[PDB]
Amino acid sequence: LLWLSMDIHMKLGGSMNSVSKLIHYVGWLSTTAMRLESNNTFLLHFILDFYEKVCDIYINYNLPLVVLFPPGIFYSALLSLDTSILNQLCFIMHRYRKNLTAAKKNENFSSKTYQEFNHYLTSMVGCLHPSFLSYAVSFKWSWYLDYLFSQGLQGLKLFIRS
Amino acid sequence: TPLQKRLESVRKQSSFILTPPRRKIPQCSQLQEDVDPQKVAFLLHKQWTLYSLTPLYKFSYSNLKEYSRLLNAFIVAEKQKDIKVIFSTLLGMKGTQRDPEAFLVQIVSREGKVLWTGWFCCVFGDSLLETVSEDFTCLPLFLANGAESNTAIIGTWFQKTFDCYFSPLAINAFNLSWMAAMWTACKMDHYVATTEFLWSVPCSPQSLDISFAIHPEDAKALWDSVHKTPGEVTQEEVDLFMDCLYSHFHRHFKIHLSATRLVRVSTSVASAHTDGKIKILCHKYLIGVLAYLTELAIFQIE
Amino acid sequence: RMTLLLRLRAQTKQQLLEYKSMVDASEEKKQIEAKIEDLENEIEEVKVAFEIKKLALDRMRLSTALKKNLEKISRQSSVLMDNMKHLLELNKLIMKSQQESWDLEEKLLDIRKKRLQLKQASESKLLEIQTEKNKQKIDLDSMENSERIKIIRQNLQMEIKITTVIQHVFQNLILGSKVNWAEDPALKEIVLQLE
Amino acid sequence: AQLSLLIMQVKCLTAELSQWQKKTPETIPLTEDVLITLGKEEFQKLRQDLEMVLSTKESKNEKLKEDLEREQRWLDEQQQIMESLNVLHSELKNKVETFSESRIFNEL
Amino acid sequence: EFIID
Amino acid sequence: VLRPLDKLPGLNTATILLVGTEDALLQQLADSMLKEDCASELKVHLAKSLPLPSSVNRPRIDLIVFVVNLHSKYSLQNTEESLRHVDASFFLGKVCFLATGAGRESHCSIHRHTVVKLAHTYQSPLLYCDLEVEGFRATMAQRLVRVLQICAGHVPGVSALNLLSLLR
Repeated sequence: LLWLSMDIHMKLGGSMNSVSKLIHYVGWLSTTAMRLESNNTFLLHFILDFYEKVCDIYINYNLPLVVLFPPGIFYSALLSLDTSILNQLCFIMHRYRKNLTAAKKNENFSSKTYQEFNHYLTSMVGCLHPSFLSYAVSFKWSWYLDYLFSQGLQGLKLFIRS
Repeated sequence: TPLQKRLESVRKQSSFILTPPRRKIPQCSQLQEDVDPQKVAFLLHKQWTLYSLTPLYKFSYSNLKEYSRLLNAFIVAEKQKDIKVIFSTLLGMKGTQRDPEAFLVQIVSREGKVLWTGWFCCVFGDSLLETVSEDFTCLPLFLANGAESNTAIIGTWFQKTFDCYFSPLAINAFNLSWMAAMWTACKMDHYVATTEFLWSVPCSPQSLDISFAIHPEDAKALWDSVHKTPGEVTQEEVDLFMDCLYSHFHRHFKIHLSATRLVRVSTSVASAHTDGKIKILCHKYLIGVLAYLTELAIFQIE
Repeated sequence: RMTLLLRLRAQTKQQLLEYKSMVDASEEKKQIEAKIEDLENEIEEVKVAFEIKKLALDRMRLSTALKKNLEKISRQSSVLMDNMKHLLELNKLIMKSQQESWDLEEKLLDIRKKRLQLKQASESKLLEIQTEKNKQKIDLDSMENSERIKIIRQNLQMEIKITTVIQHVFQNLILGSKVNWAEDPALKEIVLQLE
Repeated sequence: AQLSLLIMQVKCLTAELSQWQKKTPETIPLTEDVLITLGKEEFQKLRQDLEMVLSTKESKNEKLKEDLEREQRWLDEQQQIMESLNVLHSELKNKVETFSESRIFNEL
Repeated sequence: EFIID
Repeated sequence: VLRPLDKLPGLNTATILLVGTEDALLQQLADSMLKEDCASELKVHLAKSLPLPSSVNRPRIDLIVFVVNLHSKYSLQNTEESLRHVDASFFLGKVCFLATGAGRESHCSIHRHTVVKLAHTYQSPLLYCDLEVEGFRATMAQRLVRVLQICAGHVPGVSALNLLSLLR
């Protein structure tokens, strides 16, 4: 992506499809990796570390390549059991919101990506949970949100601010 | 064009598209243009330690004397850590007219006691020719006969002054069996030496070797049994020659030569080893034997 | 013995699936370029088929594990709650190690983009400087005409070689004799001879 | 065997797609246990991974700060050879390019 | 050899 | 002729079957396959030629790894002489092609393209390694177990059929 941002700076479509295919192939690697390892949270952390740099493509690298999760990764991070990967997924969703809104400005990335992203959005925003259950046991909806937010829930706060 | 072409070449080679090559039988090579008969005949029955040499950067076949002086002053310098070095172009050891002309490097000691006579050649090596820039004179092959101490010092001088590097060429038993098959497939007459294949069984405590030293005519009539397509040798034909060896050795000794590995293939055309000390060049088919050797050194380079 | 039993159940839920897939394949009774395209079509429609399967298994399992763990708040001291307090301590140490990673990585990306911009820009500038050196090379070819540059160049080479001899017989004649070398204003500007 | 195995793969993958579509999530048997032995085992496994994923996100942060310092140093050295290369191009432009062969021989 | 030499 | 599903599986048993002419490397690879304490009862089977003399009570072979010693053409020609005793339902997921001796590249009587052509014309994974060194066995033997838990069905998400779709 560094060398493709300069390919926009230095004056596409066939190189575009290559980073998109790399993301889709890693998303194929990382959706069966959780099958071999039974959705191992240590592995899911690195998987979303990859997509931590996939959401922030348009805003960061100027490439119109906002590419979403495979369903098996987003839903297994939403239905995960530790808050440290849940809020990472929530932050990645917020960055996907930001990048899709930015891609709507300067302008497939327009129809199917927005459809699948709204699919992910309605699934998560309606679901927004045992990890949060554990956090609540550690403990008025706004008070609970503030307690979560003060306890390092940064990605959740960023996505809730949407 | 100049670098990305080598990238594509490497990509294709690593891709491993089907490579049983219908290589042509080595053709009787009339000694082309000006090949010094004394010099060429001097290089024939001499055991060359094979090396794969990367292209010589900023090399020129005009500045022979000053390179000879720099290397001679460095050879005797490593003795400080009686010797003459004569760079000698060969003028005819090239496959295509665009190949870099082969040049020798001889450590001559009072009289012409040639101690080392190292040799660089690029014959039918137009697969690395079209991938280097103009500043590189690509000579994939390096042929040193002298002691390994002098070879591993002139190699250092060449690395220092040309940024060219010497990986020791090792002919695997696959290429060894290949060159064994095509060198009995030649149209040669008055066979110099028996067609010997030196095997080496993979025993852990012991190091047994086998010398399947066929009569050169009997290995030709045996090859004609496995030769069906003319002009070209197939990997099926090469493997059938090797399998006729295997099933005629196991028929007697009941040990599977296919379970072993080739280490040397002596032939009336050219003897060939595995560990590097490979090229004995008995017959003057050497423009094809060296063609195989350069196309194998190109493989190690690229 | 129950966790091992669950491992058995998960293994035989899948070995049965293998058996049934083979049975159906044997129940069933060309374009090799597309025989892998309608084969890759399977592992994209199988993938959707047993991807939603896992996202429903995880959903219906985490729902129970939420309801099952919802009975631990009403439970007594449950030292696993003390363990989950350490889990809460572990979480903040990660998501505050991610807050930094959301700023350190952003600064690193900005620095890398700046560096790549100044790398391609430097390659452009250095290529311009090198082609300007090539433009100086035809100025060198303006010297290779050799009608009067060659003769004076050869005179320079054949007269400095006399000026690098008499000079070096001053470093060896203001040395060997009773020189009194630098205690003299005259030889002082002639000693310290410029190269 | 390539074609006869591609055909077998297609035949078996069609059966697998027909079987996965048949597979309703079988949570109706579940586990007669109160599932605490499973929930608090997954929570324990989290503590055995969050202890280790914190140990790798701390290493990532360490190699991120070290690489940030190294990249800042490299960017400083890149800016220096940026300004230096630009001023060298500007200077050598119409400094040594304004060299005549006759003026060159006059300097000789 | 077939035990010929 | 061996079949993948003629026998019922065990309970936690994942029984691989290494097929190679040299049995010293096969024994070393089997020792490395059980050196780690995995969660599956690995009953490794060794062999030289897949004909495999007909002995009943043999477990449901969940994997066959054709260890093809690239140093020796016998280990190949016997492998193709053992590939004609395999099911077309066995090559889908439960067949791997180990290529030992490769990487040394100076003893290889077989070009590594010939073994990749062999393993691609049977549409099965080809896993390269070097069985003579332990440092490359213990990291490759743990690859033959994680493949074995896939084909035996021990990972409850991935079939043997799903495996070659991942290793294609």
